[PDB]
Amino acid sequence: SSLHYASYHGRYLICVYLIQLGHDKHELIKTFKGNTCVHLALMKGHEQTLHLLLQQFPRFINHRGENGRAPIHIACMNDYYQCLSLLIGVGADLWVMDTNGDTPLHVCLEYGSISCMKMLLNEGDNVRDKGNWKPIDVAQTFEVGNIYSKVLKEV
Amino acid sequence: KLASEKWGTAKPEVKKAMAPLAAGAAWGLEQWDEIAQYTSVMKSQSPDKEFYDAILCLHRNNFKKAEVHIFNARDLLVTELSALVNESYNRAYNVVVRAQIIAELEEIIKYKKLPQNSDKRLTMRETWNTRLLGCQKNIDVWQRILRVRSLVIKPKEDAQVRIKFANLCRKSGRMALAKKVLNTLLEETDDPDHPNTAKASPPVVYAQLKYLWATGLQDEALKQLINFTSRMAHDLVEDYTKLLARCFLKQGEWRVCLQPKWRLSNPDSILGSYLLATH
Amino acid sequence: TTFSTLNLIFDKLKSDVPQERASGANELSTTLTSLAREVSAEQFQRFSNSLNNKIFELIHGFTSSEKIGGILAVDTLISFYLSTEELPNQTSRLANYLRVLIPSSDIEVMRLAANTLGRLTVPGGTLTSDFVEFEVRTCIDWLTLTADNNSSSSKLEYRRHAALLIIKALADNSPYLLYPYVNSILDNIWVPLRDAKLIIRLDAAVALGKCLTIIQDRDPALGKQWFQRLFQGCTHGLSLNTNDSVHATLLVFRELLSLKAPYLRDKYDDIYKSTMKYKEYKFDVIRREVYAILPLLAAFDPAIFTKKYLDRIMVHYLRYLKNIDMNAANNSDKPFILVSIGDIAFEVGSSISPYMTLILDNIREGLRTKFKVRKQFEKDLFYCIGKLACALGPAFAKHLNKDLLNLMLNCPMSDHMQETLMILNEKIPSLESTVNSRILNLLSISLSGEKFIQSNQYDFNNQFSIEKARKSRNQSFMKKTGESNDDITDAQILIQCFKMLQLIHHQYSLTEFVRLITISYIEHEDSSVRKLAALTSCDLFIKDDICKQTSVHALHSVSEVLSKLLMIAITDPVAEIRLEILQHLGSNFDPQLAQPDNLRLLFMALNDEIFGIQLEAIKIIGRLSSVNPAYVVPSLRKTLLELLTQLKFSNMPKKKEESATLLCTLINSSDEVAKPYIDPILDVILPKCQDASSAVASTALKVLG
Repeated sequence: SSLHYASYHGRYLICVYLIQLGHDKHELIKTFKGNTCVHLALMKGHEQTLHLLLQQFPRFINHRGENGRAPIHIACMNDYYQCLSLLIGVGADLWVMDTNGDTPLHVCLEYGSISCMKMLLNEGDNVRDKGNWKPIDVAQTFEVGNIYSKVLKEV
Repeated sequence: KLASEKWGTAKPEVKKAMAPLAAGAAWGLEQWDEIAQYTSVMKSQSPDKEFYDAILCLHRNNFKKAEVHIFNARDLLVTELSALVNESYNRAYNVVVRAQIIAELEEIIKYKKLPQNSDKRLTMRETWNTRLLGCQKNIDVWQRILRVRSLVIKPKEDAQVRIKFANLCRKSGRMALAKKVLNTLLEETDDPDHPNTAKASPPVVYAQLKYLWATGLQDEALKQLINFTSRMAHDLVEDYTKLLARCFLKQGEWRVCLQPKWRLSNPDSILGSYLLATH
Repeated sequence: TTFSTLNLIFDKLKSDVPQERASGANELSTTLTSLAREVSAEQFQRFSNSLNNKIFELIHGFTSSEKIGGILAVDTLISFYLSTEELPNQTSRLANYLRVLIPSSDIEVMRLAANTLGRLTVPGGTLTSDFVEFEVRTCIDWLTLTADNNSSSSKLEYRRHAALLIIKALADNSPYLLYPYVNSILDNIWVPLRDAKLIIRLDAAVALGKCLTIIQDRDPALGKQWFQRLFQGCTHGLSLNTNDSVHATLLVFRELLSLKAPYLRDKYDDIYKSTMKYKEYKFDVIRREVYAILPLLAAFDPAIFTKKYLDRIMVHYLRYLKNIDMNAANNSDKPFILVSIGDIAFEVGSSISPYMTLILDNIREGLRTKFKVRKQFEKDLFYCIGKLACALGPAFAKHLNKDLLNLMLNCPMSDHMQETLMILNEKIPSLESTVNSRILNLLSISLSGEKFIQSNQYDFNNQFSIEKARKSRNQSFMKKTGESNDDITDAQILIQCFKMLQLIHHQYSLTEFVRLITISYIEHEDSSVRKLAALTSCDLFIKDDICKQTSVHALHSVSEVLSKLLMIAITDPVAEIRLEILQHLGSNFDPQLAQPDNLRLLFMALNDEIFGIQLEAIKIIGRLSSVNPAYVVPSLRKTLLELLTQLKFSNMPKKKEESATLLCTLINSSDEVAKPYIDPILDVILPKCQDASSAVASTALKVLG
């Protein structure tokens, strides 16, 4: 607006701009979809914008939106750059789940993104959906096997 | 600090003994953030946590977190009083009407969401804050503006709606003056303070000065009225009310310093010093 | 005019099939006195409801057009005309309407004896008016009367359901009012137990266990009623099944055990080990459904599989051809199945074997080739059985579909798309919700650039009238959410299609474009292909008067592009202006013009005169205030929609032309109804915008006051 606009040029001196304007950190208007700081930037991808955003905006907890997926499932929604190493340089707690209860592994395996168990096994069955579906049953439920065979590798 | 004791008590029942404390620590303790775990280790069910469910529309963006607590509230409160609730009829006027001041305040922090930006918006809000002055002016200004003056910004919004309310505190007992002027002699802005930065408000300074016979200090006052007849009396917007709390302190500061003196010879040069006080 | 030249045009038939001249000229004769049973001075409807209504006791019609005006007569004297429930609606709906009812022509029993159903007007004086004058017609009508009167069965049966919506929703308005709930059920259940209507006797004993358990009593009163459940369950021993037609008597007990009753847990086990014979035994079309409805709420797990096996021991063995009125009778929703659907309702998917819906999965790629000589595709119970579930992952649940995808496509069929979208949801692999959506049926497929203009590219098989392939093709294009597809390939295969596929003719499809094109698009940011073309496209709503009704459809695009507005309106702007004197022309529909887009108008600020083109219509009203009686019908509503816009106009007082219009809006604060008070609010939203009502403190205060 007059600040959530440059979130959509993610630019990171347009964001060092609307500093002198300093709107609230994680946009002051969070968009009603909970497109917050990165929940807007990660839903649109922009790391250069998820580095000056941990720097600005690292705030409290964060949240549900009202999507029910905090931003660490909207980051997979635009596969945010280095958000595997960023949600790790932020304590993103790891659970965290989409609208089922499943953590967004038991979202990205119903994807079968081989990626989105590639950054995923790099995090480290045991995620379950609304009705207790193991990641393992929501990848045998999509036959999504490039994640089921990277859920054998994890047993 | 009780938070771990405040739970260490509960357990169903003592969750009603977490009520009057933390429903006031939920907003009470600066941050709304104790409503998180509070609203669901206490009521979703009471009228109290149904009004308090709304505020996370304020503190986010999703209006439904206020919403059916217009209509909840418009019922939670025709209800609570319908039968004998009158204006001078004492058991109105002040709880049922603070529990109605719940209701016609749904539409009101929703205008600092709805209208934007530069508009009558401050002047309307001024207004929402003169028109609040109403139905009269006192006590419990704070279960109310404790949560209401969370209207996008605190004494930096209007220290003159306060510390006139810290003239309500000043004038009330120092649990109502001191704790206030423990974070309202913080201003919220301004070292112990600078003899120029607190040049911010001679009025915070008169919130500090009436306070300095609470703080007993005569000779620092008297130092400060001496700092108000040498260095704002040299300073010949805030510069027009100055003579209205500045000769007013060559009387009511000069007053209970003249206390051993008072007769014939003891106001001699303290004749003015008296001269300006009024003439 | 003397609503009596439009209440005689319904009285008498004034053709072969009115009721359509009875819902226009009691729906253009009752919403025109505007008033209630409070017009007596209605004896101008209401004696031409007592003259209607004798020309509704004599003819009734032999099509029910003095019966559906009979039900649009007395549905315009129960609720509309308000003081109705005991003076001239218990006098003249038992003097209309019981006088019409000894006899019944064509189903007067559901027209005027089951109107004597939905009056809901006094459940004890409807228990000595309508239960002491309906237990004299139900009772010399349980048996017929004068054999004409041969429809008093009819007028058994829809009168006996119907004072059992009055032992339901009046004597539920008293859920203890005792009909004799046990004793006259023995009659009723023996004296339309014959072969009359055997399917309407049931609903009054589906009323009187579901109105005896509303009388909860289900332990000492549906156990005084368990012989006459154990005379109805013996009625097979007791009446064989060729004597007094036992079919829908063997469909009430078995239908209220499954409900309640303290007997279904004692009858599984009792009158399943009766009708697992009687379903398999004659094959009956009423002994599919003497079975059907007992195992359908016997399902709990105790009600053994000896519940699941016999509706699989009628599936396999009594030929699939058993849908038997005869051995082939139209390839359909096989009638077991039309039992085991509320039975598999009622069970999770991946638990039965999934070879209990694969014996059915060969009889439906058998059935996929079956109706090829019939409908040419039925699949409606394959979908109520497919709720069940989806199982397996997609081990079967990757194939239990490429087959059903080839089901509703080849010959001429659609409407299965209205059931195949709900399971298209519950799936965690979206997978064919994305595959069915690149079919799109005819010619229209993805991948595009030149050659969209045919839309006569038709599929043959059982060739087409291209009108059934009108609303059977636009039903893929109607279910959609604006998921994905391209502007060139959706908007330009569909700027090709939707412009002509609306005209000819009506809105069949256009209820998808303007909807799923501001659901699908804008943004849409520079397409100058889609600026001065979304202009081409917006200027089919100039004559949205192709029909002056479906102009409500641009009134719903006018209570729809209220968003897409400004950034398709600063390079309008003279053809808007024209689309403006279109709000200024029409919305013609809702009395006369400006209303549905009232606020849609006043966005177009930072523009023109919008202040003044609206200032002149403001005064142009003022002088209509109407009340100036010069409004004779609608200006009151334009003044006041007027006004209602001026609330939303929120801008300028033209001070000297706000106080002067306010100098009528306080004369108007006198006379009539709920009108002139909407009229100060609608001003006072833009308070008098000074910081006080100059002088209107008091002149509000005695209007307040």
